[PDB]
Amino acid sequence: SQITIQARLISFESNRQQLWKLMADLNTPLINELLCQLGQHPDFEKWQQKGKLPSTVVSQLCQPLKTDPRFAGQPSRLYMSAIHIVDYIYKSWLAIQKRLQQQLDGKTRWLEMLNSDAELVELSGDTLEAIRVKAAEILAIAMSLSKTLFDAYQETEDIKSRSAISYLLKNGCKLTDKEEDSEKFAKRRRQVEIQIQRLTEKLISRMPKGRDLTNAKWLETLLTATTTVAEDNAQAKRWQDILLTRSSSLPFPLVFETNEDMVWSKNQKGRLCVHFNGLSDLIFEVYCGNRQLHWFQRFLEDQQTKRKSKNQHSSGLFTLRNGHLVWLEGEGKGEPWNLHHLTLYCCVDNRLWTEEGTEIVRQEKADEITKFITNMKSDTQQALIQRKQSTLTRINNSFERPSQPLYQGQSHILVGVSLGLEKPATVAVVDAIANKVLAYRSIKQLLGDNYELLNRQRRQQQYLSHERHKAQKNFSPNQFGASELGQHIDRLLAKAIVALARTYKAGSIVLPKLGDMREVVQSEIQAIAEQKFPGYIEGQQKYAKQYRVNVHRWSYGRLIQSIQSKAAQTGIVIEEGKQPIRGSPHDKAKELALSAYNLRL
Amino acid sequence: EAPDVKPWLFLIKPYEGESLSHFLGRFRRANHLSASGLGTLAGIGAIVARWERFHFNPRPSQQELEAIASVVEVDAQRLAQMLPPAGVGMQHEPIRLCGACYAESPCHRIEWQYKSVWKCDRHQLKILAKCPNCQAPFKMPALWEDGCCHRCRMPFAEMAKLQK
Amino acid sequence: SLSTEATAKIVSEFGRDANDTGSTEVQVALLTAQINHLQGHFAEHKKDHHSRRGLLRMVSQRRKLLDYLKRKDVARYTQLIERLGLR
RNA sequence: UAAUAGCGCCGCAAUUCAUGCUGCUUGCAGCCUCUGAAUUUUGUUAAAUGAGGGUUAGUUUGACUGCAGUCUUGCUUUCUGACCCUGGUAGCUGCUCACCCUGAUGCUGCUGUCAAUAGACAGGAUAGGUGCGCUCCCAGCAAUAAGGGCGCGGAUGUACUGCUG
Repeated sequence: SQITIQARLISFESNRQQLWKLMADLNTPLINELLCQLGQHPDFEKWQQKGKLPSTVVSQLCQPLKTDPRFAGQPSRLYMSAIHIVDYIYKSWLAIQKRLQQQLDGKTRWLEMLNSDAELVELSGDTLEAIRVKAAEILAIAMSLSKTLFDAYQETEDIKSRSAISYLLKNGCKLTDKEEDSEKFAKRRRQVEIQIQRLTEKLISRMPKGRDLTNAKWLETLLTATTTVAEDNAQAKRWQDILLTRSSSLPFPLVFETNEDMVWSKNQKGRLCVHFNGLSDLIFEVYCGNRQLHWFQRFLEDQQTKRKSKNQHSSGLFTLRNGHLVWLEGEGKGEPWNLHHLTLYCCVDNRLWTEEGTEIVRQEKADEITKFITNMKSDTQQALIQRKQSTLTRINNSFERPSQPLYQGQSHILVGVSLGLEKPATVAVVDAIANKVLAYRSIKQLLGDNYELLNRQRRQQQYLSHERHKAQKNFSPNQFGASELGQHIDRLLAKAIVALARTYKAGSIVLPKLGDMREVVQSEIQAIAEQKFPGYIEGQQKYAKQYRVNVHRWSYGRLIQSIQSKAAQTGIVIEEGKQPIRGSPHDKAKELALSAYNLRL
Repeated sequence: EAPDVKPWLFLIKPYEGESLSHFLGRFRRANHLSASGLGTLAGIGAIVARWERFHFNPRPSQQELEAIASVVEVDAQRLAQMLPPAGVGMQHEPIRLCGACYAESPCHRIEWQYKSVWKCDRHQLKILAKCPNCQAPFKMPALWEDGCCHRCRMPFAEMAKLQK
Repeated sequence: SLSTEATAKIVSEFGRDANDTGSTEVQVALLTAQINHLQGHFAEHKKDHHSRRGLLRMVSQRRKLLDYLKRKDVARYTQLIERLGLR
């Protein structure tokens, strides 16, 4: 449901320079607190096993750095901004590593289990029919089927008769009469081996790196490498890998996770202003287009409404949720605080705009806070509970807000969206009780006046990829791409799909479980290419470059998110299902929506 | 049909220290094979055309040496003795020659490519890296068909007289 | 790259005889002269990513010539390092 | 002079139905006047796409209250228009070249005038090849993909853009 809106902040030099000095000084403990966990911390491998960072460890590394002679000059809210960012960096990175470990194990089981029909006969000492009969018994026992079959293979080895469970699993949890081609099986088993290899090469990932603005390592390495002689090829390359590294020009943003830690006001000139907790001397002026101003007026109205009411209304329902203050990169020459541009990005929960939507968040938080209190049931724990009980009483006192009746769709009408390489979207609207398609759309309809933009995107990707190649050979800085055009097209389709869902009173939009299509294609094309260029690895990589590149450029996750966002701002439910391997783009969309309807029970 | 004969090739016996590039080169002259033909016959594909150049960037694996062993009738453990021992760094750019010993055994010895070798100990002579008369660099050891310089046609055995 | 006069000046001072156009001591002295002038420009114009390619080549060539001379003759190597102010 | 072919786009001609057009049988009959999918074809002052590099806190897409009245901000991006340029000297620095053959995701390609030297002057995004483009093709160059040939000095213990500038 959340959105991010933005404004540039304007203020005389002295204020934009003082804030830069604090952020160039804050950017440094953002690096020292990563090193205190990157190498220093002894427990680190226990966290990699669990997949989660302990909720207090970054604060317990930061608390003694608050008096460090290098870091002591900063407000209490700038240290909380440091702790926030470093908590989120590792809390992300450990959760990336854990899912890769789980996938590597979850396929290492399968590479042991995947056997040819002849190997099942040898391993059982029995006929492939005896295996078909035992596979039929195993389905009869089972009737989460796939999970149950993996459990029944883990447990219950049963004199190697679990070989018949592997016969079900390779056949997609079904009986098969046909006996398979050993060349097709060799390609299949090779795809699994390639996926195991690539997962290990990925799982061996780099630790998080901080934004070192100082150039000190680079300058020290330059004067070392030019005046001294390396003792090894490894040392001479270690200096090369440092000297090639581009250094960062921007400090990490400030994060203000409490909405009240931004204070709003109106300037004499009638313009809006803002100030931050701990920087309450530095008034900043808001500059934003009238297409976004209504939120910045709402910020000040939410604040005035609470202050006019003796704090009896809660910022648990303030339209602003959190702010990220960032320096966007400028152009040309000048001091960093005169060259770059302070920009304030406000997280906003869009459903807090209206009274009917605010009531949803009131019920959502009142249920979550009630449960939290009953789960707690300490010293400072007594004050945490008083804060939660006080939020739970105050949240019932309403802000005066715009009214708009909630959208309601028909529980039987669904929009199916089918994504692919040639057709980025294609739509079928199904009445699932009639089994009747109400409408279909192809791309030429689904963004209408804008259909020239798909042809533009394909021209621009091809044109600009060649210009980047020509530019790199000359060391030109000019490096451009179609990324913002692809982002616009994915947003045009997201608006049109939801406008169509509203038009037909659909209860939900259905999006495919595409999953990791990029890695799957990369292993399929490699298992095949190894059969056509054996030993010539450069020829294996050249085999289907344009197909592999087009799959790595395929924006399916960004279109899926663009539709999710616009659907949830409108109130339409999102649902999911398996996308058919065969059929036209329309048939894919039709069967996808009907499948998601069948999954209701 | 065949007169009751087991399938065969012109097998060759390896010399006391020749390089895998040189041995494969002899094998594909004893039998008339191309480098990609020998790789195809072994079932390892284009791999052989690296090994003849000493392009061991990914090293010869146990499974690839066993595939060649089934063609050349030398076991994988005797094929491994024609490659550098574990951690002995070789260089494949300058092909190098003793020439004094090439009269005692006409072969390219693997040891002349080691980064640690600068003189032949049997003869106490500096190793060559180009033809002593015309300064031409030697062909890859698989191509040592004539046993002489390819530009000025001076026998490798006569380069014994022109070194150190 | 060096002026004509500057090359002639460097080869005449590191060359062991009037015949040295390019012994290992002359070749390392010309790479050393280049690297010093290039570090004074590349530390100032930090954006000049075409000159970092030139520096990293030119330093790596010097190291190969020094490793060759170290094994060939340690006395020539020791004297060369002194005369070029290297460590 | 040349650019025949291949590949990607753009419509134009058809053919087959529908997500469309007439009926009531709310699912059939009927056709292509539209709006759209699929295949095939085509390059006819047909039609439609059409990347030489740059320029505005630009305009419209906005909020609230019963389609009328108030308030309005200059953020981040995609197009369509329009206009401008096709650059100037003052240092620093990378790469490339003895000389040849093959010729690469190599460079170059507009109009007019003077020279017919390789370059100036004046116009200009129509700018080599086709309806429009390419790593394709044609023409010239090719040392600055790569491989091979190979001359004379230094060095020659594996280093040698290290020399011929």
